[PDB]
Amino acid sequence: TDEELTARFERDAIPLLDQLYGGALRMTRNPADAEDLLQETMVKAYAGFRSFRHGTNLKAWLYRILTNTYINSYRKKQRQPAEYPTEQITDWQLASNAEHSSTGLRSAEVEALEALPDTEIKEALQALPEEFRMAVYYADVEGFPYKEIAEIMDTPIGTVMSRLHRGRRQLRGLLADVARDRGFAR
Amino acid sequence: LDVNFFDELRIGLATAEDIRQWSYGEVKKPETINYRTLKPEKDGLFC
Amino acid sequence: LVDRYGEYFTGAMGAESIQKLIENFDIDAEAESLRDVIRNGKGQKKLRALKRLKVVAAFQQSGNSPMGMVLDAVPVIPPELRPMVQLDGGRFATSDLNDLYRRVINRNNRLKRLIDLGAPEIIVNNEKRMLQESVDALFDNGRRGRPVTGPGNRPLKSLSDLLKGKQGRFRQNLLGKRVDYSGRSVIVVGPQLKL
Amino acid sequence: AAPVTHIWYFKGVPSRLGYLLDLAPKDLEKIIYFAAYVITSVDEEMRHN
RNA sequence: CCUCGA
DNA sequence: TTGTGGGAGCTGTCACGGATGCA
DNA sequence: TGCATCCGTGAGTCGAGGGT
Repeated sequence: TDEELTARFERDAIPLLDQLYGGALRMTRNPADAEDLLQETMVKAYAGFRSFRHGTNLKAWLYRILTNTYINSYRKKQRQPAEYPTEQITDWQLASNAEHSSTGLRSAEVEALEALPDTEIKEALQALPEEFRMAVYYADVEGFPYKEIAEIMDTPIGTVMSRLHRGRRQLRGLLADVARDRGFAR
Repeated sequence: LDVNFFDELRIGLATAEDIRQWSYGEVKKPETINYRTLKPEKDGLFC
Repeated sequence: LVDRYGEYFTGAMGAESIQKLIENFDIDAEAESLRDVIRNGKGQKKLRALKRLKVVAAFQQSGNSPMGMVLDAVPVIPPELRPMVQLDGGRFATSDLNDLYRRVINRNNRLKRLIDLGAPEIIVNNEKRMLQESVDALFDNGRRGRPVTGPGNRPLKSLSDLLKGKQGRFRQNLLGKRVDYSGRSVIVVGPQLKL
Repeated sequence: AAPVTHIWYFKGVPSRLGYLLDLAPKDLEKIIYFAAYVITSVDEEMRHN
């Protein structure tokens, strides 16, 4: 019978769990961790209780289940990011993190200037003819695929790519000091 | 962009229906981010 | 009482029971009773009645129901407001809020697992009390029983703590802030100045 | 999987729940944390018959 | 949080 | 997943108001 | 129902650097 043996499980095992809470507390030192460990132990025990040899000492069996559930969770942590909680991560910590990040803590000024014209670049672009400037803008800034930038401007792919390569050349004619002022000459 | 002229600020109790109308999806997993790729696990606390 | 007579009543433990009570609760009936006790009574009965009437009348005068005092769903604050940052050493730093939500999640999932496995009622009750206590921590840690602790035995600052004291949002980030276009240095006298 | 009570309203002195349902907070701690049962409803007519 | 400054 | 198995600190603070609980 | 006890509240401002 299945359910009769679950009632037998309750009757025989529950005081064992009363003492196993103290065991898991001794081996985890955190009462919340101990309750979690004990409930995990009871999950595993009730799942595999049919495999228990009746009449023997269930104390040692359940204590081994507890020991193995502690041993498996210690290894589960070794594969997940080591986390350490704090009330409030500090500014030195926000800053240290920002030192190795792809964006960092940007200032209002930085973002103000990015929203203002890049005067060297704006004038180089305005030098180019309108169609060269457009074919360069879409492709090089807005990353549209070549057939789709042909869909814009209503011109075939060949015309768009001729305009793109020749406007890139011309704009490289200008901007020659800007590329040296910045790191693009390398 | 809010023009910053509010008349009133009201509290009530959130109904579980309200709590669900706010939510963009249920968090189901306790994982935060993968240690290998530093990317946020799906259905996790940073999904 | 359940083996015999079990089909004449419903009884239960926990917040589900409190929810069922709040369902069958007649706010108008109890409000009228309390008003009666206040109008025609005296002494300590009058005092207790006025106290309880503040709550009841507030719940009936506003159209919101007391069911909101029991949660089937727990919201989750945006992750930028509970950040996680890498530190020198390959270790990470998380806000306490993430550990608290993570315990809530672990306990809810273990509860679901137990409910599916048809576990003993005692073990499932253990898991339900544990879920309740972890949501107690997430909302206001330390208010009932032992506070959930992190390393070094420190109580995890909960969503309540984020608002209280000179550390909380009010006195630390809304009534005073850190500002741009500002500096600081040592002062010397300089008597040559005009006022 | 199971509903919970907002600790602001159970333990926040004076217990708003305890005033709402007219329960002493000690009994509320017994109920909410699985120390004692509570009767949610009773079929009076069937008991009578 | 620690040690310090007014 | 089988002979036995219960923590680490804690307190060397204090005035005040009102619920809470006890009888 | 009458209190005694317990529990929950609050306890100055701004700086520096160090960095589990």
